[PDB]
Order: sequence, then C-alpha cells, then structure tokens
Amino acid sequence: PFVEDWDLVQTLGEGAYGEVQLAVNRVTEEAVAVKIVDMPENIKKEICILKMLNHENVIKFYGHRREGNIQYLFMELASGGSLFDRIEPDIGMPEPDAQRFFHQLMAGVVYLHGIGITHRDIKPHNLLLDERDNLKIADYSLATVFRYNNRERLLNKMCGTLPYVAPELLKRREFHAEPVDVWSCGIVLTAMLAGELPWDQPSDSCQEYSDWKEKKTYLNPWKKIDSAPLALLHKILVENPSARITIPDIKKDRWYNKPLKK
Ligand SMILES: O[C@H]1COC[C@H]1N1CC[C@@H](c2cc3nc(Nc4cnn([C@@H]5CC5(F)F)c4Cl)ncc3cc2Cl)[C@H](F)C1
Repeated sequence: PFVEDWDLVQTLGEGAYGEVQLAVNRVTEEAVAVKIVDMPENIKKEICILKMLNHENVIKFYGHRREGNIQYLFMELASGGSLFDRIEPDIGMPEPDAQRFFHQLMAGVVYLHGIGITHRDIKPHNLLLDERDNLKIADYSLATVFRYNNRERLLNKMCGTLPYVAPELLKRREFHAEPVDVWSCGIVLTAMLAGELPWDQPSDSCQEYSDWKEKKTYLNPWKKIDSAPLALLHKILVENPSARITIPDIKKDRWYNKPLKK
C-alpha cells in the first residue's frame, strides 16, 4: 500500500477507530506516522485539535489527505516506541528514568491545559518516545476543549481506560477536566515505579482502591515504591478532585525536584 508520495511500511498500532502506519517518503526517505481512518463529527473535531498542537512533548501534526472514504492523519514519528514497552512487568523502571519521563509528561499536560485541551486518555500506550528518549503525548481522538474564551466547561462524557480513570468520572454527573488528567498521570507514575496497576477501577467495589484509601501502603504496588515518590502519589491519587494536587503544586513536590542519577 501507499499514499501519494509515502509508502506504508509497518503497522505501529490500532485503536477504537483506525490503525497507525509508518510511512517512508519515496523521494526524500523521511519517515512519518499516518492514522488511517475508515468512514464523522469526531474526525472533524480531532483534526481541529491536532492543528492547534505545537509543543516538544506533544505529537506534531503535519496535515491530512482525503481519498474517498479513507483519511490520512500525518503525525510526527516517535522512533523510540511507547513508554509501555519501557516498563518491565512487576519491576517498572529505574527511578531517574521515571522522574525524567514524568517531568516531560507534566510539560505536555501543562501545555494542553494552557491551550484549553484535555487529552482524556493518558496511559503508557499513548505516551510515545522519540530517538533522544523524549516523551510525546499522542492520540487526540478522545481530546476535548474544556476552556474556550477563558471560560471553563465541565465534562460529563465517560471516557478513558478504567485503571487510569479518576473516581469522579464514575460518581459525578459533571466534573472538572484538569484533575482527571492529573489522576491518570499518577497511575502512569505508579506503573513506571512498580510495573503494576494498583486497581482495575477506582470504585467502591474495588478492594485494592479501598485499601489505598485506608493508607495500607504495606501492600503492592506501593511497597515497591520509595517514600519520596510515594508521598507525591499520596497527593495525586486523592478521591476529592478539589482536594487533589494541581500541576503547579506537583512542580513544588520534594521528589519532583530531587536530583536522581542512573
Ligand atoms: O496502543 C493503542 C491502544 O491504546 C493506544 C493506542 N495507540 C495510540 C498511539 C498510536 C500512535 C502510534 C505511533 N507510533 C509511533 N512510533 C512507533 C510505535 N511503535 N514503534 C515501533 C516499536 C518500535 F519503536 F520499533 C514506533 Cl517507531 N509514532 C507515532 C505514533 C502516533 C500514534 Cl497516534 C498507536 F498506533 C495506537
């Protein structure tokens, strides 16, 4: 297969709508990523959000081409794969790599939130790495505008991935967008430091969630995590979205600013 100047070489993954393919320019040899969407209002909205994005920790958009019923979303290629593939199951990764990926994830989320966009599905699968190991937030098919004209809009739509969603999505009809993204960055932090997800969903039924709320850090995955990053996780993984830590105050946390090496 091929599109105009680009040759479709290898499948990079699949989602709810589409498949991402690696495309090499036949003339200039330049390699990019292309989302190949089949078949209406969500694709018009996704393209709109994509053109607004311009940050070193956010996947860069190039343009789109329509060929009948198939669209082609040309995005920046992250040659390093995903952050998911860097997390060793039950171990995670070295603390200085987790801290560095976390600083870059915060930079991207501060950026998105500043332009009034919420990603709504932050997870290691959506966090891609470039050749120099730089984190990029990818996949804006669930992304939405939470701030327009300096006016905040509360969300009501259920979306994301259950182990990563904040508890207010399950228990509230309307909720703020920014604390939902912060919660998922805390589950990503946990995954990087323990190589394991704490619960299946942050609901009443979940015993693992109930045990976290009781400050039983003597259980997994919390016992795998050191006292400095675990104190940050205690501030991010708070059930009350209004009591939860904000990104400006995460930037002031002790582990966040702790010099780490190797
Ligand atoms: O994993 C699924 C399920 O949950 C999320 C979804 N994912 C979202 C990201 C999406 C994606 C893939 C990309 N992959 C790359 N590069 C990539 C991925 N794997 N690899 C190869 C593993 C390797 F590095 F060799 C490369 Cl290169 N670059 C841009 C991309 C843009 C996007 Cl939008 C990818 F196709 C689909």
